[PDB]
Amino acid sequence: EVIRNLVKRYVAAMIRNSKTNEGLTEENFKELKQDISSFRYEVLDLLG
Amino acid sequence: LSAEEKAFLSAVEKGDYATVKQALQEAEIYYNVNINCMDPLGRSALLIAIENENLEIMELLLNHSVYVGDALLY
Repeated sequence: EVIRNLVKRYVAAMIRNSKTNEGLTEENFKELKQDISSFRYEVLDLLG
Repeated sequence: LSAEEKAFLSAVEKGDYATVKQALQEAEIYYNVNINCMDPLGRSALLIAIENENLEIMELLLNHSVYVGDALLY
């Protein structure tokens, strides 16, 4: 009953620390570039 | 978690204002999905709409009877 709580708030603290402490990289840049690119071709395909 | 509860918690974190609102209007008509449904790591739909800074899904949830408890700190 204690270990379940410690594991649960441990894993919550570690995903929190991965959100705060991970610096951005090139593949995260490619994800935004494909989101704007794919949304671009989708809007151009609806308006064409 | 149900598959429709995961469909609602995957409707949020994507930024939908249509399928989230349709799920919150189906929640009133039928008791199909509880709005206060957690992820496997805590994480209610309100907290998902807080980590992604979207105020429209926050107003859309807070217009409904979502459990707001201890979510202002997040």
